[PDB]
Amino acid sequence: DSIFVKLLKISGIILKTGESQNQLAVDQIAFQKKLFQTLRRHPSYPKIIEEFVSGLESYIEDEDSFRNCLLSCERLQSYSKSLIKLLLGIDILQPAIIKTLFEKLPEYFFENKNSDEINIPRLIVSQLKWLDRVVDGKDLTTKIMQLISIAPENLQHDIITSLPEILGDSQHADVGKELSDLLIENTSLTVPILDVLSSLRLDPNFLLKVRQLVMDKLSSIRLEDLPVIIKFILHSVTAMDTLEVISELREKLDLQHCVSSGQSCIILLFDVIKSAIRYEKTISEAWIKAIENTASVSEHKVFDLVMLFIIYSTNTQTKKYIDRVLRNKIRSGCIQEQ
Amino acid sequence: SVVKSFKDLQLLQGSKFLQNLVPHRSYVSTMILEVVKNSVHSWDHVTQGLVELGFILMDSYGPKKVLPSLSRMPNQHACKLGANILLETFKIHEMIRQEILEQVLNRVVTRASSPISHFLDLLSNIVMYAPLVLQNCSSKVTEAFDYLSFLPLQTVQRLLKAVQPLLKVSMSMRDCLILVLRKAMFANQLDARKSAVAGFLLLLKNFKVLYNSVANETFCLEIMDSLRRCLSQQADVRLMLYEGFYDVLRRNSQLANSVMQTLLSQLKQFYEPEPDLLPPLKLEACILTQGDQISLQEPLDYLLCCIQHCLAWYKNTVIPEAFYEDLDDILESITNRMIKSELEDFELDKSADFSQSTSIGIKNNISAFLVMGVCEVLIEYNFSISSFSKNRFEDILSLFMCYKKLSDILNEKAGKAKTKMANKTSDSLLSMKFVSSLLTALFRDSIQSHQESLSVLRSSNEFMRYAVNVALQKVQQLKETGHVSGPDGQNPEKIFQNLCDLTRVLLWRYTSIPTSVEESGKKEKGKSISLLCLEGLQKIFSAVQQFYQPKIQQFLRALVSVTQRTAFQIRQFQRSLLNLLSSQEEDFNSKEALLLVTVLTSLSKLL
Repeated sequence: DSIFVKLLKISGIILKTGESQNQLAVDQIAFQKKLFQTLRRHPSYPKIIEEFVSGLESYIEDEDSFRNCLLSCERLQSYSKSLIKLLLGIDILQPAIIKTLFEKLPEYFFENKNSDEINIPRLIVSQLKWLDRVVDGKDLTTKIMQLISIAPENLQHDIITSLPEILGDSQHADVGKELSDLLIENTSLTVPILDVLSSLRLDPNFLLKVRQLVMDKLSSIRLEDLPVIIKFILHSVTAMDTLEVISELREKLDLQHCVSSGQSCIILLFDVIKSAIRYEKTISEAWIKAIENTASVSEHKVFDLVMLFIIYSTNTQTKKYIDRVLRNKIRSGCIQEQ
Repeated sequence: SVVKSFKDLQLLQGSKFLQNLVPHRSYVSTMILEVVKNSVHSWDHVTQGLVELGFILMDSYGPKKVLPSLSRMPNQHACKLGANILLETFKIHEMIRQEILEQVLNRVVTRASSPISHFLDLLSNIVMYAPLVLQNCSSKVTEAFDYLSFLPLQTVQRLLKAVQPLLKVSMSMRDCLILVLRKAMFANQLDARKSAVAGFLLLLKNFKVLYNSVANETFCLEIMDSLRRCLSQQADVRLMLYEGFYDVLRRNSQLANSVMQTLLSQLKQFYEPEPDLLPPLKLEACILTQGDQISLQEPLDYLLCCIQHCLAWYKNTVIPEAFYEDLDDILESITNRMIKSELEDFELDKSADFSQSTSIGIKNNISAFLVMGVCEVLIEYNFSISSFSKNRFEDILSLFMCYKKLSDILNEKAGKAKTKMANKTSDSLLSMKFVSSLLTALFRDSIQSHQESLSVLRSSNEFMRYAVNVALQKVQQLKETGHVSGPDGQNPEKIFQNLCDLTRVLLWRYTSIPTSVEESGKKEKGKSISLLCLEGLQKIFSAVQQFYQPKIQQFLRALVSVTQRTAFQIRQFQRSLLNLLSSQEEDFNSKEALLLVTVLTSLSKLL
């Protein structure tokens, strides 16, 4: 009886009551153009949109109805998209459905895997990925920033990495700024933010600043995220900066704050560093230079010797060179038996 | 000790005089491969030096000369002993797996400038043998997925092909490659996006499943949406997508509409859907210029080719709904108007001389190649439509006459400069399947329902010589690289069947109709059809010895041991040479004789 269900029925989608998927009578483009010309030529042009979305929100109050609207439709006539993505394909509907998608998203913060083990808010943000047309880029950005601020930790971990799918190729600067400003506060979310910052289109001197910023706070990271961050740092070296970053890393990595609780994480970390030096030869040389040039500091750590034996056992050019260096550390009293 | 042995063995096999005298000695090759059998029990001391010998033989004797007998064949034979050592050592010694398979990878990833085919072969062999015994050494693979962005593309495709058998069985390794490809989808380098596209096409191409079986379908749809967005990037990524979409269809039928609309919408940016508008493709949008740097985007030719292949497959397979008829009538409108276009709709030959000095000549040259590709695709379409209608063959002739006018244009303009550009000898957009069928229908076919209609094609000699030229181009592509350019141009079995079919047809035209029927013109005596058929025969016989060595029985059976079949074929060829000789011709085409002794030199290695 609502305008929404009537227009969808004459458009050619059978609305299921909410267990199995919604059926399709026509094709996707046919339905989209059908509803477009239907809403175009219909009288009362600037109010049928608000009536449509009011009927929509009143319909998707129910969990099953909304869950089926989010899930992909069924071809009766061989398998296509969801009603929400098809509806967001139409530019004149887009921002209203965006708004009523984000207004009801704080309803599903604490809702997690009730019946079908389908986590809802990831299904909500699924329908914004790879949009053909974006109207309101700034508004969409500010809305996801409000959500990414206010969200639970798991939800903001999820949506933050699905950012590059969502945004076009314009509005990346302020997004980078807000995410880095989130990074200085929250250290639990270091791993996906860095993941993303290379996966946007940022200026390189923003990335180097965030890299310096995370190496500054490298001690304040939980143990599980540590090999991932070191993986990021080592994967993001050039030929020119390598020694400064490696030497910061040599001076800042301790193994007296993380020591089946700590041993597994250290195993993983050494696996990362082994696999870095194996697949990239300049990190070995960089790292012998970072220990050999430490002459004054008779604060040599454990990390210096375990690194010397790993670069010995792997790439086997270094052997004469680590014999020489390690001789010159024992005469000098710098490395000792304890 | 291993390179010397193979020198010695080549001397004996090349000469009977030494075979009579020397009684058959065991060679170092067989001894090493005996050592490896013996080593299973307890000899672990010995096995860590077999691996080092393996990789010394492969690292030292592997190719470089492609990036002679003595520099090649006792180095080719050492490098394949190396790989045999490491594969046999890898099968039975369960502890030098994560040291061979991390040392093969560390050579594949990191060198990438020097040729590393030999390691990819070994890595394919290692996987193919038992990916069941590589789920105990898997993390060494998924650490090389993180280096995948920075590799050249051919290495990525080869290395992704080679691990396919690991991707069949392991779902963790598939879901570890997806995260890397998705992350490199957006990365700022160019080659990372190509490697993502490649990986995504190969995951769509080889797999259905990537837990409810709705999310697999929506995931395929989302991948296809990311690739649909990649369609608006640069030219090469578009071209990769257009080649890939056919193989994506032919495996996963369910993605039919998601592909075809993806092309049709992409066609409609460059198509004008009104009759009596004479350039029926918008060629301006296909070239972009930003301050005198001038480059291509959207090759229309490959797009239409992908459309026509997918559409033909849609007709022949899917129907035995009211969408494909639209694209049919679009293509028919393009043919109908491309016929009654002439040369000033694309401003060709009169106003611009396609000069490689200015931006405008660049634009016009790209335009000309695009129109040439379109005409070739529409030749293949118009052939494919009907059971040999006269009117459609007149349209084929008219399209070919347009293409041939453009070719003689481009040849005269490559006559002022040189033919240094390999862009007209750049591939034809005819499938090899189609050229086989076309030459079978041109020469051999004598069914009266087709004769009246084919007689307009046969009467065009330039068409038939173009057709055999195209078959020669496909065999030269098979020789130079491993495989050919078009559809089904990467499955060796399809190239084998089409090689057999070309052999049959060209033999029938060589032997049945002689050479001394030349009533055309004296420029065609080094370009005659019975000569080009023999040239194609020479290339086929070379290529089938090289690449299809294990099939020469079932190559010849399509034309009792191999000796009798080869003897009968030699009887044909040597009879040909005999009547060529005793004719006592003073002009004496020595080219045909050279090719005849070349094919006989090729054949006599099978007796």
